[PDB]
Amino acid sequence: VDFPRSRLRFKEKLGEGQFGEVHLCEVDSPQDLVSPLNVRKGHPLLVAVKILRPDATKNARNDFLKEVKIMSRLKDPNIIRLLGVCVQDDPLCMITDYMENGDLNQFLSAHQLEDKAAPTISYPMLLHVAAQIASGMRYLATLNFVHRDLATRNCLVGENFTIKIADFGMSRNLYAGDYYRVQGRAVLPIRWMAWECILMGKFTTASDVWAFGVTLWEVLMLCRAQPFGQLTDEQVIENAGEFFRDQGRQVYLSRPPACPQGLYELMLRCWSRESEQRPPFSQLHRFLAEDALN
Ligand SMILES: O=C(c1ccc2[nH]ncc2c1)N1CCC2(CC1)C(=O)N(Cc1nc(C3CC3)no1)CN2c1ccccc1
Repeated sequence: VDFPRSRLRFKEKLGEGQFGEVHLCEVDSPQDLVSPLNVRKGHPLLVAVKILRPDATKNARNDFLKEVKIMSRLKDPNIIRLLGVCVQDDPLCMITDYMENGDLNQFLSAHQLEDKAAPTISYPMLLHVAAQIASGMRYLATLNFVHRDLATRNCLVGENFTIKIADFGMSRNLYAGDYYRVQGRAVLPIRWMAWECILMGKFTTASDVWAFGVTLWEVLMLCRAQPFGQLTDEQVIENAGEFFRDQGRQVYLSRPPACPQGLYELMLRCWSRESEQRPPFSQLHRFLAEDALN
């Protein structure tokens, strides 16, 4: 059942993509449509809508139709959700919740750790942000779904520090420095990648755990610094080789200022050479949710 396209009212542009756009839209007369949405009375219902340009290539339309298939199965509080589609006619549309605070890298960058002595954020809230990401990945693991590009730039933030995992792709200018590009090869977020992904292209739930470790390091750094930021792309790839050789010469991300040694030891577990020794997301969530409880 197509969402009624006529009820979508443009407001502003959230994203310029290569073959489409993401727009912020209001939903005209929202009460008629509620079954999958929830709207407070007398307030504007805002949604994000990904629209395929109606003259986009056949390749682009194919990729869009597959993304609809993938999005359709995602049903978890910490993964973005498909509210509806308009695909029986053109332009093809997907609809999702509006997350008013944008991506998590930009959001956290504007905050400082609160000073007990005295926009800020507390240590327990940082853990709450991290645990929501772990819960989202826990869900994806039960689907045997491998993300392949977990990073704070790919998470969205709503009200009250709620987090949802997304996947923007790798084309945004703002994050060009986070990807390694070689002609004729896949574009690769090497600073977030397990050693076996870099050397063999093997992406698994276990390499998603490695990437979660880096993502947790980002959060505890308040997104103030790039992983391995003082090293070149070449040195990061060479480091992957040192994990393989296993002669004690591989290096790790350092402990953030806001990060206690216990939590750092969890990050190091996420970066275990052997993929089967890395913790499952069910245990990562538990650790982080306990600590954030008090
Ligand atoms: O530009 C934005 C954006 C910016 C600011 C915003 N604030 N509030 C909302 C919002 C949206 N994007 C984020 C959402 C987006 C398009 C890019 C996306 O990363 N998609 C692919 C995807 N795959 C997965 C699976 C791994 C879980 N999750 O997402 C699909 N997806 C999307 C967007 C709109 C409707 C339907 C899908």
